[PDB]
Amino acid sequence: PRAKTGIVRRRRHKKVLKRAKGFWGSRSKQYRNAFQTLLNAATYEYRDRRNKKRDFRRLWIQRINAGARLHGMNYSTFINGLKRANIDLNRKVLADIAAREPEAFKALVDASRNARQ
Amino acid sequence: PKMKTHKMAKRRIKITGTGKVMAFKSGKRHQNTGKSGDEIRGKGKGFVLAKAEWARMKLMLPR
Amino acid sequence: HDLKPTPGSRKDRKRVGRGPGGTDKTAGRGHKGQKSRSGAGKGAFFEGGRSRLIARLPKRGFNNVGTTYEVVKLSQLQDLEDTTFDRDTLEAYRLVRRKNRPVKLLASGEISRAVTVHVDAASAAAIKAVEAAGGRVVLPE
RNA sequence: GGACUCGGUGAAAUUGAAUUGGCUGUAAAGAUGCGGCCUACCCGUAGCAGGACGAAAAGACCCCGUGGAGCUUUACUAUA
RNA sequence: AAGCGAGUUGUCUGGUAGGGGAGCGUUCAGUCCGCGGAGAAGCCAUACCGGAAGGAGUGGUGGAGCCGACUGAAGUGCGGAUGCCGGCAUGAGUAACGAUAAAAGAAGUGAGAAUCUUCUUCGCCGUAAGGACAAGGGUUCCUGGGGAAGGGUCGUCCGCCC
RNA sequence: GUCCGGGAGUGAGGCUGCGAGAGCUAACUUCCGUAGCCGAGAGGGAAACAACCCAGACCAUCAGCUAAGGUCCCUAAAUGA
RNA sequence: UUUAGGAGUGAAAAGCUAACCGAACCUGGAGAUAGCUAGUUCUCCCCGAAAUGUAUUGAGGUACAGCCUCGGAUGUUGACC
RNA sequence: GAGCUGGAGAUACGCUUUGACUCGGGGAUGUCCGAAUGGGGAAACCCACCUCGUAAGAGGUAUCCGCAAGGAUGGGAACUCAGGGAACUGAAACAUCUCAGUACCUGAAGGAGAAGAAAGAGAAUUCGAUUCCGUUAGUAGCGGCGAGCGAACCCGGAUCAGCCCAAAUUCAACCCCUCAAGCCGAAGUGGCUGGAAAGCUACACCUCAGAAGGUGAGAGUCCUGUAGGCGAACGAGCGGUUGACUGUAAGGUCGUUGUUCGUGAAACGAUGACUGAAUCCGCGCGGACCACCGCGCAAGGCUAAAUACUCCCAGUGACCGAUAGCGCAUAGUACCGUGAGGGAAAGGUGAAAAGAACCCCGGGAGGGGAGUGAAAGAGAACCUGAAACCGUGGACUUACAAGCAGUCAUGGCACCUUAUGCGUGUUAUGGCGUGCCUAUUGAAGCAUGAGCCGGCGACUUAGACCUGACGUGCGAGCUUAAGUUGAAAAACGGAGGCGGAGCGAAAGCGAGUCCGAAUAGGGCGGCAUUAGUACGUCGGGCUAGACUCGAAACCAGGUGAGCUA
Repeated sequence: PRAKTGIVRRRRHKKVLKRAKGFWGSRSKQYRNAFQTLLNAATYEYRDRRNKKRDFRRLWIQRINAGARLHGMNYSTFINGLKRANIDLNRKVLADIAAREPEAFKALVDASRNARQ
Repeated sequence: PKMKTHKMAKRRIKITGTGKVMAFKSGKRHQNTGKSGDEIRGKGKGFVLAKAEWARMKLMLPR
Repeated sequence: HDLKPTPGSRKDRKRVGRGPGGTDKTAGRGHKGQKSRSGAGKGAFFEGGRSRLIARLPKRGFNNVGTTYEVVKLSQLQDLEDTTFDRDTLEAYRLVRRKNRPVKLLASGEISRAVTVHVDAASAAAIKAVEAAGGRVVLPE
């Protein structure tokens, strides 16, 4: 029998206090605003590295929308121009790359523009 | 410690073995009995269905 | 010695099966409403069901005193090659030697062999077997 | 004589937590952290009550409770 | 010698009362060759692994032991039960120093002195807030002595304490 | 298609569709059954908001498309015919 | 200074017995028991609901059955067309 | 044994080696109260009256039974009864009832009293002295016929032993034998990091005796135990042969309590007023009575041994840890106070204090030097020493930006325990985004619980109470009580019940079965069949408050009424 856990229940509080990041006041060694703020850091934190696509989605729909309008451009009613080449398939990330060479739509304009008839 | 309720320790209590347990059918009997003629031939361990779980605390140790 | 091991004398021999389960302590794990606090669980004492109904109604049939119910000797492997160890005294292997309350007879029929018994019985069951197997008559009480 | 300058002492009832403005709306409709909009340089102390569904005992007015106590009546009934 | 699956298809749903099922570890006990003076156990922090819980790398500090695999036992584990005590609290430095029935000062002292002391002036009670007897407290009264603390400022005054 | 058993729950719900009952066919009032839904899971649409149009997931990728919803802006998407 | 507990006191209020007497306090009888209700502790892999009916001096009480998990099973009996 | 009498261990004072210092047992000065009792009578306090006597003051005063002295009554923590007697609860409430004869009161003695050798239990035409548990029987009965209480029939041992009202005990020699003071009791050391290391290493010795422990780092050769055995003066204590003694003189009716029996279909304990019969082949009952059997005879007790108890003296256990454990690891201090009656909180410096001379601010508390200290980040209110609150600075951002909080998101200052445009300590701001517990259909709520820290944190524990997964024992299966062994045991053990053919009210029947006038039917040995069972953790349940707690109300006893009267 017996146990006396008047010391073992220390590392417990700390094993989760790992997230003693820059919160507020002194929420790094609190003992209130820790094992609660942790329950606060216990939300979509789980899905805070996937759902984020929605956030960075709010990027290429301003650039891909109509950058160099000096051509024609439309994006939306133009995506049917993308998948109008031989083997389009791929899409984004290549938008992130589109941030480099501006000649990513020189001879890649009217090479899908009127690729209908 | 088991009391075995003697009352319903009478009636049907006997055990079978590896099939079905008995019961009691019980009609109405008593007075004005001038009709009926079937259950007249059907009275003793009239099986109920399966409600013989309650009765156990009635008896279950050296009958 | 003691470089890269851990034991030094078996006892560590596990087993090849189990036996216990998970157990419970009632009111546990820091959760669960579990069962109904209203009377049940604690004390209760009277059964965990309805009450004393459908017990009543029958007119009740007395006669339950010990009197006598007997058992049996099964009758099948005794009247064949069995010779002498089944008198009403030495036969005490399946509670036979226990006197007072009779043992009647109760046997089958046909019978292709014979034996001998300190009988002390004359039931009407083993009427199809009481001589075929063999062994006097002698009524006692 | 208390509310303001200064020396010392300063507790209790209570309480998750305040980057603690509002509308109109919405919500188990009485929302300030919600919606949509407008708006303030942040802080200290004096003073005031609309404010947190103000505080205290888990309404004791009531009902539910096969709760208790208390008094009376020829209530069933014990009883000097 | 205790049973285990890639190759693959549907299920692998999320789950409140529940079913089958794995563990992290502390205390008791087995075997202790043991692990620790370069000092482990007490504790403070560093991105290896783990189904989560947790097991890991090292110093720091600390002072004498401590846990291990196969194992069973034990009051085996919520911060959270308007709980209970122990301590820190904040209301916050504000309200308040008590019946609003005046006081100034010379001077003794010394650590500085406004409330002590030697004292001229003021005023409140004086059928009183006088003195003795009644109950009570028991150490009040003194020769006086020191602030740790108390007299809800404090003080070189007590009837604190000797 | 096919029963015996160790053990549940807690009996007091809501709404849209389906029709009546008490009813100025009034009431997330009340009774009923029948699909769903929330009591046991998140979203777009819906301003955000339990049953409504689409859709219920093994953890990780700033890879693709469908339905709703939108193609002027605050935060996506042709004021194209 | 006797009266006292289920009695006395009493100007009757149903006031008091020592700051609450609708019958003192304290040690003791049992924790009044409780279907009320607060709670009932570390971390989990696959499955899953009732406020419908019958019962009740019976109702947010409780019993059981359709309703969940598991052991065994049902050699053609499934539901759709 | 020769030295010093318990904590403010008390400096000093004083005594030694034919008895100071501590003490074993038989005694003694023994203050007020306790029975104490001269009187008063509110513990620490006041009076008469006789013996004594240099004028002072010394010997003592209270009730009961053989009565004329004396002997006894005191206070008691658990053991038997007796006068003894409710009660919350349950039956889901609810007067017979369960608690039960339990709380409490009062009487007795020994640490043993209580039943215990009889007008008896059983039942085949047997057996003797009480009780306990073992098994049965958890049967018969009881019974608002309800929960429920619950013998005898067969069993173990401690024990299987005699006599009491009218024709043994007392002092002692010897003693197997206990009781404290107490007697000896074993067997080698060096070097390091360091406090001498019992850790690294080295070899012998001690052995029927090698459990706990102290001396700075766990030691058999430093030591107390353990095996070997001893001890008187005083006495008990379990005593063995014997000396002073003499070891053989009432059933019954009516009303009811109990017993298992709530009392009625039943004798049996006994009482309220009535009957004192039988009187010996007469008499007490077999559960009322008839008939026959069985056994015992008015008339009074003793019986030690075990069963059940736990104030003290050694020793012993898979417990706690000084709010843990009894409240007490030197306190139930002070006290709460109207009264019996309720009470803390709190431990710890290292082996050892060596708890410390010497110049400073200061009234001093508190702080300097420096030894002490192996080690003084032990530190003269003292181990290590985590934390809400609380103490300061710094690398960075910030008042013009708005939501308790969030996570990511480009930037933004810092760093680079691996130039490797890669990260560590972070933020203006963006999507927006409402907490947890948890009795809730139901919210994110203002629905409630929450300032924090440290712990307590509950359906389990004994019970053949039962059913069931797995592993195993067996297929003809499995054991209680303790008697012998006895730091494990254990075989020996059929008391015994459960499984077992069944059905039937049962009787009894029968491998087949209740119906009656009986091939047609439900169950069964049966059966295209397990006939099993014991141990363990375990599904639910059970006998108990036994998931805990929160209620005003019912009771026994006891305490003041100085509060209002």
